Amino acid sequence: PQSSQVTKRGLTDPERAAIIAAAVPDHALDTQRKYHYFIQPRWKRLSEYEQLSCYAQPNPDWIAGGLDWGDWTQKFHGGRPSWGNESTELRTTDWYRHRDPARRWHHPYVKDKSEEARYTQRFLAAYSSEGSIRTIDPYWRDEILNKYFGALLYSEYGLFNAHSSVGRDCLSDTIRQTAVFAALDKVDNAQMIQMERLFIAKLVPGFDASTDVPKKIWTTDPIYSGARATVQEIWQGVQDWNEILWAGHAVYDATFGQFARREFFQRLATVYGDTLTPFFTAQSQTYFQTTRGAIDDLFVYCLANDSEFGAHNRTFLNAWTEHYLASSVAALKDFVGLYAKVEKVAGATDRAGVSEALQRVFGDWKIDYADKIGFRVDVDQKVDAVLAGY
Amino acid sequence: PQSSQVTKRGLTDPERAAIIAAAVPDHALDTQRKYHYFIQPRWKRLSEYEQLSCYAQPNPDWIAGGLDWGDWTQKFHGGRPSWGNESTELRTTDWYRHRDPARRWHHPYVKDKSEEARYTQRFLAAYSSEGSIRTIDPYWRDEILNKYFGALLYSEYGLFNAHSSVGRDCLSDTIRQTAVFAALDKVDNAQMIQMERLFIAKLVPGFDASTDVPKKIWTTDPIYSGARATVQEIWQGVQDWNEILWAGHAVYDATFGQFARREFFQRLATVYGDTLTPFFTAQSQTYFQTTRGAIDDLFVYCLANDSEFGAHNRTFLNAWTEHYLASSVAALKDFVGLYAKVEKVAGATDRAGVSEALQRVFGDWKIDYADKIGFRVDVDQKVDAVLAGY
Amino acid sequence: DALKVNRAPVGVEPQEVHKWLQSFNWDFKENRTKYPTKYHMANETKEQFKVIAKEYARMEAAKDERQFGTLLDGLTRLGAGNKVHPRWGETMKVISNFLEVGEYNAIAASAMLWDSATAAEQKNGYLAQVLDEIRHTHQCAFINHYYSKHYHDPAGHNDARRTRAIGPLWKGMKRVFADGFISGDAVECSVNLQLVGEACFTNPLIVAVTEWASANGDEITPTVFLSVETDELRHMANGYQTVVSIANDPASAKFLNTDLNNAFWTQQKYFTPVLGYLFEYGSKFKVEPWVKTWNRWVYEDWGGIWIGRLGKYGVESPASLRDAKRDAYWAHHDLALAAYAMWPLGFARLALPDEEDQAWFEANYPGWADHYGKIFNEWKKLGYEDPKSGFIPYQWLLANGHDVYIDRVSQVPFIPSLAKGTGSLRVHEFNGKKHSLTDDWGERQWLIEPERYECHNVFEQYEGRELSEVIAEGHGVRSDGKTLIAQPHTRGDNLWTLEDIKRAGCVFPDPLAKF
Amino acid sequence: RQFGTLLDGLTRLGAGNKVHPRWGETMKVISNFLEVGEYNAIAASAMLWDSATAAEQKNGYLAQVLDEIRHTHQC
Amino acid sequence: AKREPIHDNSIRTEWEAKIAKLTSVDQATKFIQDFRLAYTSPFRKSYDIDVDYQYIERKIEEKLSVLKTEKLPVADLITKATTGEDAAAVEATWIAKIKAAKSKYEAERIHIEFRQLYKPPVLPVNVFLRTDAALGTVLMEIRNTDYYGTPLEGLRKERGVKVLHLQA
Amino acid sequence: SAHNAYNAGIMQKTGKAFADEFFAEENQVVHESNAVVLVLMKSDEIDAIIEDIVLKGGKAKNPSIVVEDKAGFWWIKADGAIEIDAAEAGELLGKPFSVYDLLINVSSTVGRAYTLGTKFTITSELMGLDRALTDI
Amino acid sequence: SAHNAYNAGIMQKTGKAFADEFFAEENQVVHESNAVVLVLMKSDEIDAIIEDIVLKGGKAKNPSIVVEDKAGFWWIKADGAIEIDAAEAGELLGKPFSVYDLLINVSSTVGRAYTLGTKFTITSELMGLDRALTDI
Ligand SMILES: [Fe+2]
Ligand SMILES: [Fe+2]
Ligand SMILES: [Fe+2]
Repeated sequence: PQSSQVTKRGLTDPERAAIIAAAVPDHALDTQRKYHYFIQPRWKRLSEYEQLSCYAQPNPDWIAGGLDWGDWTQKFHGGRPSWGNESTELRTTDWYRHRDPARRWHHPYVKDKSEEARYTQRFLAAYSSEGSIRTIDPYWRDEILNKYFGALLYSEYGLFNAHSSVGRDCLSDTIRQTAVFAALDKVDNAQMIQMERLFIAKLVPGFDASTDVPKKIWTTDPIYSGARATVQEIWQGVQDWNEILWAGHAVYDATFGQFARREFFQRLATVYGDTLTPFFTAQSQTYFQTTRGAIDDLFVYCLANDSEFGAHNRTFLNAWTEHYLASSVAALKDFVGLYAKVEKVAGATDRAGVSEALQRVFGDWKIDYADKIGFRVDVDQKVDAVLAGY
Repeated sequence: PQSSQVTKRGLTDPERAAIIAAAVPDHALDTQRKYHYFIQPRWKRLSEYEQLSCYAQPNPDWIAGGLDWGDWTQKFHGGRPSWGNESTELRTTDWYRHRDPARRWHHPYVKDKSEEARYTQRFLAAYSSEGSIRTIDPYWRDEILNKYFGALLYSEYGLFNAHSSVGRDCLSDTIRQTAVFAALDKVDNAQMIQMERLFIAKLVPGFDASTDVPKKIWTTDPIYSGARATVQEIWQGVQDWNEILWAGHAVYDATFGQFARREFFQRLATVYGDTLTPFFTAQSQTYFQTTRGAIDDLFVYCLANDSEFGAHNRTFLNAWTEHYLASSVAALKDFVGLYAKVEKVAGATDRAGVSEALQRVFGDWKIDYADKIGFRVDVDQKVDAVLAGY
Repeated sequence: DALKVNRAPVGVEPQEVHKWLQSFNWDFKENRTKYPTKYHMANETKEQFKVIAKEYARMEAAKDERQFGTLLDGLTRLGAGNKVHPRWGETMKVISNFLEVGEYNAIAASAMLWDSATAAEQKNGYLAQVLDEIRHTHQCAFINHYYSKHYHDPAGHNDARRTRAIGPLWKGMKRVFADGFISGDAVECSVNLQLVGEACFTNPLIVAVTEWASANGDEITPTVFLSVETDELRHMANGYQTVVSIANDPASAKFLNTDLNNAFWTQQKYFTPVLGYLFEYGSKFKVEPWVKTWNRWVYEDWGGIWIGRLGKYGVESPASLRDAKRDAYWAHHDLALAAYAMWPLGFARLALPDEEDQAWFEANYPGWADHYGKIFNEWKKLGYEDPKSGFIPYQWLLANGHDVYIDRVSQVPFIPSLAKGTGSLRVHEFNGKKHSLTDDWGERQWLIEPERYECHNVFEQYEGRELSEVIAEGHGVRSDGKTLIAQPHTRGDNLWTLEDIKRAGCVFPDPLAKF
Repeated sequence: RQFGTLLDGLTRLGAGNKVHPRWGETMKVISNFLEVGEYNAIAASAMLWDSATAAEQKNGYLAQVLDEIRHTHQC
Repeated sequence: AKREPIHDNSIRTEWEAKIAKLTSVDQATKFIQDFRLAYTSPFRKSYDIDVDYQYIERKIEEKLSVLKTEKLPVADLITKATTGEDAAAVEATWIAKIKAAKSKYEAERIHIEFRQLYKPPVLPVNVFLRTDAALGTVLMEIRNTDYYGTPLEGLRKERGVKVLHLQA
Repeated sequence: SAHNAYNAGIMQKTGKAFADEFFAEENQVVHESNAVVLVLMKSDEIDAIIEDIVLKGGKAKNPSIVVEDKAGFWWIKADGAIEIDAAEAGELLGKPFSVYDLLINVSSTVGRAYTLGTKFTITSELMGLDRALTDI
Repeated sequence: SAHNAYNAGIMQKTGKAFADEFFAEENQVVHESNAVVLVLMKSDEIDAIIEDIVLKGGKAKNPSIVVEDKAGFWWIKADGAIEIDAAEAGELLGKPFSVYDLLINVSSTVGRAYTLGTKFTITSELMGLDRALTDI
């Protein structure tokens, strides 16, 4: 047998089941069956996403929105509290207000990413069997893709690491979830770029998928000099967790990131016969729009219109924007020099094409972000600032 | 209460559970727990795919491989049997030999396709939010994509319908599964082309996603004249279910289909700034390679080397190939006239580029199919036959 | 332009694509079904469930994840696989593997109907069924696969795709749920498969059985069979759409009520006695009298809601219904006599009704005790369960003039000297061959259509051979190669071996030699 | 697998009301009290992800951050 | 009679020896047609090898099919019956016979005989199935017309069975 | 009301009484029924739909609905039609729920059943014959 | 052998006898153990791995393995290390099975546990301190 008793299951053992049934009352003891019925719904009825997420964070009433009371039981040496209002400049009447519009609690998030994980492997086995890499311009492949697309993973990796202090410091559950999911997608993006490089190393003998040259380019190529400075600043220069989120996603990634991923590497993949890279940028770009929806809700919809702190919050948001936009514009001015290394294709990599791509990125940013926070911006002036490096 | 007794569950009701436990023996009555242990495994050990699939078809011993005996209980008027050797010219010592190399029983098949289904919707919401369609050449979009890519769904739809009689007539379980899964992927391809057209109709006002012009082009444009004739022949001209499978996937779809999907619409999407269509051809091309693996196993690995009927089977396979290859070559000669309607891009849509794309399709087909069945083919002669219509 | 666009998040829902499906077919003169049929399916028919390939997979995979989670996680952790009453765990050897061939052949039948239809939507309705019937083949297999791993008697759960070939009950299953599905007019096959088999009989077979399963400790079958039937209802719609598609065809008024009565009798001939036998004799705890289940699902609800409502369009109440109703009351008790008498040919272990089963039978089928019960109690007294008794009841039936015949058409056994169900023996010689037919509807089918009904029966194949040799050749033994899979009791000791059967000296006769 | 067992199998079995009252009450405390542990461990692991310099060690902590979200929702 | 085992017996071993001695498409075509006329359908001449004929028939088909690919030009395999006739001409001929049928008993005999004579490998598969489908369509339309008109007693006489027993 | 119960009519009789009505000559032909039968597999989602949709607003608009517990499934019989709006069930469940998610646990239909938009309808009507089917 | 049982040593004593050894002064400091503890959630896959891998070739190479039934999980204690090759479990199960699929039902580890290739190792060794970790 075995050394310890083999426990009888109350659900199926006749004796214990009979005992339990005699103890269970014949009527319910309350009729309220909606888990955490008191959460204020953002939509028509309570969603499971809100039910499982909202008020998990045990904030007391001296952190806007908290339902608990009293001081923390244990704080830092010196008195820094577990969570506190000293974590950020922004203020609100309720830190629990934020709602991811895609309503992601953990299960739908990994469920979706698991589909992409498995499908990506199926796509890679078929693409290798198609021999579709044969039609890829070898120069784009070996010089722009391997070196300069590879170096962009470091930008994604830095954006990912910027969330470490965010994940510790931020002040509510839905915000934390939004932040952590954004962080994983970013490190996913970097791993996916390395995955593409490793794939090509299997199809092209002598193709070096090592990160050595990409890392060297990231750290010492002037094309990435400004991007690296911003990311190092956003990551390690500040700890206001709202500043990091706003600067990282709403300014830097929304301007430099969107141009680099979509206007350069994705767009020029479909001018140089690259049928592989757009499979990967489809994912990063999908991740960017899902992340944008939650960032928008937190900063644009909520904090910038908080009934008591909106104008207060826009003062900081407008200040952050002027500084990080100026950094991202410099990052783009460094970056457009990459166009000196690619074949001039009319309306694409000539001055006219790069000008209209920047008009897309900066115009979209104005509509998505700047106009809704009251940040005044001359799109044209920013386009010509960047082309100064063309 | 209710009109009928509420049945007590033997698993949880104390009385019935106690009764059942008194009747269950204290020892196993046999030790063989491997479901259908007698199936011959194709790989190191029995796979679940084989366990759930193999010998579901109740063939008697007078259909090669069957384990049952006797005549069918009910046959057609006149005596046609439920299943019979009169269904195909090919012969084998065992119709159960075939194995899908991807080991798809129903669950993994819909599991994979469900990932693509959900992810596709997520990709489409983000692409619409990216405004990435802005960079699509409007002429490629409105004239080649809407009209000529749309007309290709009819080729996929006909290939799908060719499987109707295959699904009824073919002679074993793993073959039936392979055939039915191939059929659904084909109708999936046609629905996915219509889905792309419907998507663009949402982003481009005045873009007509109706199938009217595509159907008109399919049925009366000389560019699709030869393709339509082959598909109508493969679908409704024959009933030998092996002929349909071999002709449909191994000749027509492997030559005309591969050129149309990958060398034209996918490849030229990445010369005219189309970031949307390669998301859809990624799926069709993935479906083609998964399907090819099972077709290969059935015809190339098995039937062409059947210990008693290989040479017999290659005689029919070689005859089918000469006829349907001649039809597919005509289909491609009609089709390359489409290049008169697109912008001449060196090494892509000039005579040199189309020549080398055909060298890819026909060369790959020689290595994938022709060489392994003993079908002698001059690739060059087939390339110049097709370019005759350029 | 290259700067202006609407950037609102949009997708494309499944029903948006499905709207364009009808336009996927195009006209050419060769575009016509390859299969013989008296009907013409209207090109304008629409389908009730708007399903495209992508959404098909999403819907079915979500069913699977939940089903396989319950099975592979929860019920396994609970040890559910061995908490089934032995009689019912044995019954599921038959139910799930026999249903498996129905699922499998319905793949081919639905593909034939997909071929028959001209409307792209109707094709799509049949196409979805083709995929579903693959799903269900694997689901039936998974049940026996699961039982093989976790139930105390894996034998027969683990090898039924070949051990079913030994016995006579399998032959009748092949008629209703294999050949009846795929050999005939597409429309006849469809009424067999969808309008009758699915819309009528899968309710008792697949839905109603789950309550019997649960009553007997089996929560594996409900988890799976209930998921099976979620696809089954879309097949019911397929069958209805068949009728819809031939409703304006003058041939329908010529032919439909004949095909329909033929299919209804075909299906009921086997399922009425066999399901009743499996439900009432293959269980310990019984839910309700089988004739009551039949009445609820077959007579009143299917007959009223499907057949009766279709009377507006020329569909008649089946002429064979009166005879079917007598079978609902008595034919499963008749079959039990044959099933228990010929137990060594099966692949499941059986249990004679115990004293409280018998009181149940008599209460709900007054007269059961004086006819069937006396026979079972006599067989018990003669050593039915005892391997050293040398007693096999098939020889007792022969010694007492209670011969067993096999209907040339339905393959269902018949004991005319004992049967209380519908039928009477007709023996015809034709071209030097004798044929036993058992009822007016089947005899007419054979007389009009002899070349459809040439099925070899078990007496023809086994004539003169000794019981144990047929069972050994069919691999109807456990892994020791000597102990029978089949047993006349559900206990864990005193199992019959090949030597125990051989001692009874049972040799197969030619039942038609006396004529 | 977990949600299949819960939302399909155990619900069909009526398992939710076959718990002894004392234990069904105890789970009010155990699962909600553990919930705060899961929640705060999200923040703790992010702090450790910050502390580490090795990309692999960061990754080890990062995986825990996501897991502790999973467990909050599970509780 | 006392039957031999099901799948391996002396009847099948005996017929496989005869099948091995076939050496020409002409010899095998007449052999398969003779066998099918003799041992298949309810109008077969002999039920003696009832439990074995379908497997033996499969073995004859295999031999004829292999001889076909060994001995006949490729164009022959697609367009001609092994009797030498044009496959399309065979098709047209037997469809015309069945539509000229007066009774269900004439039509039933034409269809069964068509399969006895021209079942693959004698006729090319595609031509065969297309014809068999067309014949079947006609045979059903006749048979299913007033299916319940003739009473059983009548049908028994029309069929020509010897009634050996009718239970009371 | 009670005419739609599982054990309605002849199903209450036992023994000789049941047989006499079963074999009554008026009961040897089918009798047209206006009813529909719906079978729902038990599951968390379904159990909520049963109590908060079918047995509240469902029975309010169709008082003929009978719902019976069949251990593993819910047996539902009603006159005329039964409608289940998946959009309403989604709001009840607090999670995305299309008509195709509803169908995950819809186990059987004795009647004409069809999907239109977010709605699942089972109806006694002869859809496609007396009333045409539509697109969205 | 029996020193790795759940109820080994002091766990067999009851009442005052247990307390006396529990409070014995030699038992107020931890005692180094070479053992490892592995907890596997019960599931179809796991139950097959337990009987055909752990209790056959596992206990053949490590006779110190004790496996105990804890209703919902398997409690496993062994000296030194326990290895489970996911490639071997995949062949046993007849279905794709990576080391990450194995981890679906690996519920706990008292010891140093790590994934290398297809193999899952739980070991008493101080991985990273006494023996370095590697890549594939
Ligand atoms: Fe089915
Ligand atoms: Fe079905
Ligand atoms: Fe945790």
